[PDB]
Amino acid sequence: QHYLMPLRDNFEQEGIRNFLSPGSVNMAYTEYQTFILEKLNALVVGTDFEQKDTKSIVLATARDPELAHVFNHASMAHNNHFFFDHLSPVPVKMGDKLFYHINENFGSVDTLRDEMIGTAVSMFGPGFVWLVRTQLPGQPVALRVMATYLAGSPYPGAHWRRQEMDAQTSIGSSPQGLSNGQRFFERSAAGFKGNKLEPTAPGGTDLIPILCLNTWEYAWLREYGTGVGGMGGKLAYAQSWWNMIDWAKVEEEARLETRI
Amino acid sequence: QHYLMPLRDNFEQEGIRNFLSPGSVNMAYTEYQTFILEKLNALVVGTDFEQKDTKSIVLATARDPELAHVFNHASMAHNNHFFFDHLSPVPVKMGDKLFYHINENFGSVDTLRDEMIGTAVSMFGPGFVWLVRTQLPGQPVALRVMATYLAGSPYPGAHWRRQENKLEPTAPGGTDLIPILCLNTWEYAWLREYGTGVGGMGGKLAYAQSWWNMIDWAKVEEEARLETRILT
Amino acid sequence: PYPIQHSPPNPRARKPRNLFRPTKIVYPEDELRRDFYRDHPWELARPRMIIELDGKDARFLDWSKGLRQRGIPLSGESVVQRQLWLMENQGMTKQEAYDKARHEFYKLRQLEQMERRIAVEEARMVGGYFGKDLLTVGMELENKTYESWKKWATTEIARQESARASMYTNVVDN
Amino acid sequence: VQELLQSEVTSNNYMRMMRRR
Amino acid sequence: GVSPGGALLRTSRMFSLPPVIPPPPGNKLQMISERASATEAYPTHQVLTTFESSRSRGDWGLKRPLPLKSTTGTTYPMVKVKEMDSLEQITDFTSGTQHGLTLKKFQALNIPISTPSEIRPVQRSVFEADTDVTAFSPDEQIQEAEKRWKFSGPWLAGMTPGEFKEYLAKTVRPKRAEFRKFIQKKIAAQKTEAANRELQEKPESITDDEVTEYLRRLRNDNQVLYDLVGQFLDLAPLKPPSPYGGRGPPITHPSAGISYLRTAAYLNNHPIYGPQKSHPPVQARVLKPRRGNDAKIGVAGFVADGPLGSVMDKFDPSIEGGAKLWVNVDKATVDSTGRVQLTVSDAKATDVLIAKELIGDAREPIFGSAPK
Repeated sequence: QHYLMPLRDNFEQEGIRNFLSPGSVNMAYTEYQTFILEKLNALVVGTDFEQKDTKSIVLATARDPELAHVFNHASMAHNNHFFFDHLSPVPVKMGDKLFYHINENFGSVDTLRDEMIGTAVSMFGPGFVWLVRTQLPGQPVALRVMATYLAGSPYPGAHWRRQEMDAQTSIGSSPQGLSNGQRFFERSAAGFKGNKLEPTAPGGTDLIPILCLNTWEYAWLREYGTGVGGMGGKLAYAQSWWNMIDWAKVEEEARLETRI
Repeated sequence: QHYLMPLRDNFEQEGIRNFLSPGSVNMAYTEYQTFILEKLNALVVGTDFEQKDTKSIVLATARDPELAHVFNHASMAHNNHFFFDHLSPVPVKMGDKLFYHINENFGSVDTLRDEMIGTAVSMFGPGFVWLVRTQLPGQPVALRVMATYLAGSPYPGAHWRRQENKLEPTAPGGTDLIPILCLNTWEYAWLREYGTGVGGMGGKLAYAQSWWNMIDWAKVEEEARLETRILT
Repeated sequence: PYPIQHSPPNPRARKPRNLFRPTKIVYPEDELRRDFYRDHPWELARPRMIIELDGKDARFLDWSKGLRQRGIPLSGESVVQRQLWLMENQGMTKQEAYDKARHEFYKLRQLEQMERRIAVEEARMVGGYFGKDLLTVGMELENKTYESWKKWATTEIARQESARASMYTNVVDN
Repeated sequence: VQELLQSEVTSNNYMRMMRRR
Repeated sequence: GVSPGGALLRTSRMFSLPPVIPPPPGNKLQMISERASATEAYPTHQVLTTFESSRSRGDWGLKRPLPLKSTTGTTYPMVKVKEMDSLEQITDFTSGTQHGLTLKKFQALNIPISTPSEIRPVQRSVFEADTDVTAFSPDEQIQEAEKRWKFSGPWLAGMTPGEFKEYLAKTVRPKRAEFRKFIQKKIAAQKTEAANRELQEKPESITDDEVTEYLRRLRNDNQVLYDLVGQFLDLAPLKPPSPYGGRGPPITHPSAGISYLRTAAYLNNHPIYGPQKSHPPVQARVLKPRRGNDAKIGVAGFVADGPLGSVMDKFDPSIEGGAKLWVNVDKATVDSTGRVQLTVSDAKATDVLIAKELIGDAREPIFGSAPK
């Protein structure tokens, strides 16, 4: 069975100093992750996924429509832990190599900050904001921001459940509506028939999620409240989160090609 | 400028007896609704949507990427108020005229309870579980359970339509729905009071369970319009 | 040797045979399993794994809590064990305990079928596309098989009509 | 109109190969 | 007292395999094929599975590892074991996808099971405490007996003549003495209902002078007696003077385990168009056309008569893969024989195009391109 594993740096016992209270992280990870895993176990208690890790379940049950409910709990457990495995007790100084790559793709360090935070609030829904590393066959290593909805997965192997943008507020009769609508049907039609729209390198090495931001309401509506009048809320949660990003780890997992 | 509407029976000060606490309602409606409205006012000030009511904005600013923000706050502001509007202080009895129709669509009151609650716990996402009435071939008075996903306006006017009154009355394959009851599954309403729900104790399940005992079946019946056998 | 007697031997036999023959293993659940799986025949179509991982699955089965246990899936067996427990500890009858454990089984099976529908519909509202469902995949296979039958019927039909021509005597044409 | 019956002359033939009720 | 080795076997997974249930009862007085047998109405054996790590080795938790030629390659691993070890020192098994995947197909329709009612289509689910009950007590009346579905007595109309004689000479005859006591308990109330009001203005139930006094009075009214004889023999009601007693009681629970949903009174919210009117259509096959009367259609593995309404009229060898038409499943229920009878009704046109839109086969898209 899947059991809850401890956190990175003793957060369950003390919690981050200026980001999340010890009781908030208790309700965010210990009490919730255990709840998801409890539900996950019951779903794969007598299947082949009984001994498979979360990621293996995230990729195996991506396209199958009868196992969609299993993908949610699996990807939710992965995305949740992925978000806590990148924080640190004290802010870390961004690396020189990484600091130079960000400017080449976003102009400045803060330009990326306001983009991720802006995407979180603009999304207005439970999801995850990802900082993916996309590298095509002949293209250099380039970074970009990607947003995923309730239980979306950034990996290419799970493109069937990326859940990048909503359909209720992005598919209409306007010029942008028709375009978005066409892409929606083109994907469903291609995915069903088995045709792939965008070639992907073997091994899913195209996108490598480096950083994540859990915008789910159960993680911040207690520590930062609703946010009446602009004090606290979801906005302040995203801002404070930027201070605890383990930029050292973000650089290691980035694996940027030596170019300087 | 949309102002925070007061609740039915001073739920802000007292709150329901065995469903929610006064503090929970404060964060659920008094604080949250104010957050949505103010953010909605800054987007509709000095425009056609200035004094238009909530339901008119969601239907107008529907399914277009440029007006996604206004639609979100507008729909959430309406659905949220629509949730606390059907709650009663004490458990009210269900009318016989409504108790009869539920038995002809669902077969028992128990089945309805375990479909509405079942649909909520099996959501894995914050939405609204609606109980809409429509007209279907074979049964003029037809009650159905519908679910909305993070923005769903149960009204048909908030969906894509064809033209040729150019815009058609309903969407392709659509139905004409009068929303009667809704359940709010957003963590703002149940996370605090009922907690996470690990191990089965409390949680979203217990929240939906207690909600079933504090439904104002009196208003749930008048909005159904059981007198109009033919709805158009 | 005298093998273990898993059921009381016939006390009336005056000169019994098969004394050194192993006996059949019969438990009280065997009666209940047959009663349940006959009322729910399609419960057998649910694939169930009998391969054991470590054999310690019985160490965490406390049937006083409910049907949902650790390690084992929700199956007709969980209804039998839960039924047997109530029928022994709580002194319930075979029929009463059967109803109780049987009803708890339905409410759990209902939620599992409702998740599949709500999960797919929910995913598509946020731009989630899936692959071929089992319904479409099943029809495509029937097409490939039906075509093969059309060929066989076409070939056989030709043979039969040709046989008739040869069977009839057209030796002399006038 | 014989073209119709000619078509049914083959329909019954194929149906005779459906050795199953 | 049980040994430690025997306590593990009792809780073993292999020991949990249920006994092979009897096949779906067919007409005894009718011919049958000797060698060739097709798929049964409902499964009689348990479908087994393994991990994809062990299937590559043929390990299925059985006596011996199965051959890799006939158990590897397919997507869904399913196997049925008729005998764990036969006289040929082999595990006589067979693929289980015939029934294993038919359950997944049906459950993909999202339709509950309803109680059959003679021909206002009011549908009532099976899973209801009002009807779905097996336990009872002597205070049960005949009105409540119409709600049950599991009677211990047989159905008279269904039993063959020979079977009926054995029932009389093996179950009804030796129950004479016990039946007299049953009336004594009833007459104990016949005396005390004279005291219905003696207190507002039971006896010891042994009186041979009374049980004879009662039945002799019922020879003029045979109806009241039959109702009394059914209670003692647990016979499903036959005469109307309700729970679909025409064809007999179900030899299984009404759901049969195929699907545990209670109602289809929901509106699947389409992503773009919104809440739909009807349920998504399903493509069905055409077997045994009208022109051996009647039409059949294969709907998700099950065989149901065609809709009330062409491809169905005559067989056309020109169509590729056979005649396939879209249709909506309205109502599904289980027959007294154990079969799953689907009351299928032809579907609409626009819905079929709405379904093909997501699948991509829709030649003319309804979104954007559609000007009117």
